[PDB]
Amino acid sequence: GGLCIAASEFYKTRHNIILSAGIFFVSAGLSNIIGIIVYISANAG
Amino acid sequence: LAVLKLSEQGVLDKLKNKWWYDKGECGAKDSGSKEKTSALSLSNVAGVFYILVGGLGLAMLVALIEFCYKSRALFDRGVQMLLTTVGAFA
Repeated sequence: GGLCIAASEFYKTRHNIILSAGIFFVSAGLSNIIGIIVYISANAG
Repeated sequence: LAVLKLSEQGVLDKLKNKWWYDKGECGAKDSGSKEKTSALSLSNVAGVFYILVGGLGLAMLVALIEFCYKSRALFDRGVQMLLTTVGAFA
């Protein structure tokens, strides 16, 4: 997702690079909480 | 006199703690409190979160392919009957 932001400063009027970027920051967040959940769950074990 | 001397110097304490425990290494009182399961911890309901993140990620993968399907733009009337005839025979 960080590479797509530098692809947005150049290469204007692509108008999907912003759409590719914004879902990548969110899907990193969903990968984060699923990393939080398996950490707290298996910490009891 | 030797037995009474060994007990008050904690030698019988020391020889007990060594032989029964250092040749042990199994866990002792690992359960502990019975109220450890009072708070309904995360391992009890972690599957609902697995449905939840699996629910969101399923929605993102369907929202994106609707988006290209809008960017690409019911099939028929006699052949939607054919979808009924095949499924009826099935």
